[PDB]
Amino acid sequence: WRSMTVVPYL
Amino acid sequence: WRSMTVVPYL
Amino acid sequence: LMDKNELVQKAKLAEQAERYDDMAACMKSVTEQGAELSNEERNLLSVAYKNVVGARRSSWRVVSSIEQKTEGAEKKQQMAREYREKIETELRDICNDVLSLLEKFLIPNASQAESKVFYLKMKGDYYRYLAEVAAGDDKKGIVDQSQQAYQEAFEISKKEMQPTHPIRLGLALNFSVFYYEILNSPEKACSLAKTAFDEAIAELDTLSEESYKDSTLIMQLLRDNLTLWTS
Amino acid sequence: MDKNELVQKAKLAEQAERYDDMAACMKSVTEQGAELSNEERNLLSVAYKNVVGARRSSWRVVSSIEQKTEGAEKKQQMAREYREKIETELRDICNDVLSLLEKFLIPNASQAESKVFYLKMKGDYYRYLAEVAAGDDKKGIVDQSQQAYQEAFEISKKEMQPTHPIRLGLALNFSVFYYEILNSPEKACSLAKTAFDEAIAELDTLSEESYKDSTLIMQLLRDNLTLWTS
Repeated sequence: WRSMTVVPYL
Repeated sequence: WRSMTVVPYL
Repeated sequence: LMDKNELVQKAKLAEQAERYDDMAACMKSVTEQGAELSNEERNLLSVAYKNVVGARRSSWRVVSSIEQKTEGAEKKQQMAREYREKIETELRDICNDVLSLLEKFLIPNASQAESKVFYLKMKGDYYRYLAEVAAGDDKKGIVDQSQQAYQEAFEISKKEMQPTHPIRLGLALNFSVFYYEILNSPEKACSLAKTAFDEAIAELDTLSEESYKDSTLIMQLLRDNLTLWTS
Repeated sequence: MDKNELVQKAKLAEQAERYDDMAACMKSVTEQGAELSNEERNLLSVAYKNVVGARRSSWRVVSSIEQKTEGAEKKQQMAREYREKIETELRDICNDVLSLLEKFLIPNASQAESKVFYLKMKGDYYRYLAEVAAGDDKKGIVDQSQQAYQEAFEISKKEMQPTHPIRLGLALNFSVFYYEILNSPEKACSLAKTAFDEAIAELDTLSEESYKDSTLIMQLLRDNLTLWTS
């Protein structure tokens, strides 16, 4: 299991 | 669902 | 990039990176070498082109169903049509790519019978893929070409193989699907799947320590397409 | 072409999961100069991150094989050259995106929601380059990712509420930058933990369209927290 990241998704 | 198929990986 | 064993090393690695266009390009270069392929080199070339074409197949089903659900909206449907046409030439060029390997290299070498059946079911498959997409003028011939590939492999397989060989039950499964999904004959499709199945349980003495998992898997998909087709 | 049709085609490529097509559309809309919608924003994010994220996943698999292969010279020289091909593809994707942001996206970002969003994107795509950079060029790529994050961070602490999905997105990604690129778990967890607790302190300020997106990020904040402290 890795570090999790996003991109808001509006 | 749908019809199943294989190129059977052996 | 002329070393045969090195191209099989690259393809085996492209597969782990899930780069199936890269992996297809290696195993096509391996095949064109006149060769006659190992049974692992056959497997790598199957998964490659299966994943390559299978992606275009999945996109095609998504855009083709949007274009049908778009009846009445002139500009969304003209756009879904133009994208479906774009995807279909990609699918078509992949399939003509594979069927050119099978006629010039794979079917023509083929010492054994295990391999001959494998590559002529593969010919039947990739003409089916073309029939899944063919319309009008050229469809009739594209369906006939897939059925003559399947029927040759079906006859060789009844003769030279046990009813449990994953290659003979894999042909039955795909052949039954051709009858159901391409020729619209569901009764033959289920007679073929059920016969392959009942012939395989009948002679479960002939299961291998190596293949019992893989043929038991296909026997379940025979009876799952069966259960699906009867509702 | 024209903007209203390219977003329709790109929106079609997305459902067809052909993300290279969807990305080429959203680069053409961007290269028209005008600032992008809040819907045109999401599409160009989704496109390239799917495009780049594939190269990222391939790279990690091939780089882990190249390390496990020590001792067989011909098997390792073979894994090395493919990794470079894969990462060269990755480098061109990131330079493609960061050139859109410096010439079109950041300068025409009118408001603060966009200025923060597009500068977090800059930090991300420099971090993607830092994930892979070696030689003597890592040092410069890393601080430029941090100067993008830290600028966007300051505008966000100033101009946005602790629940805004774009401000919690910057905390989550910056917190990850500190952990996986700067080997500073303590700034990384202090930053994520504060972002989390300041956002719960004010659940009054969740909107009807963003509470789904804001609570999701808050959950990934405390998973990066729970992962990082065990």
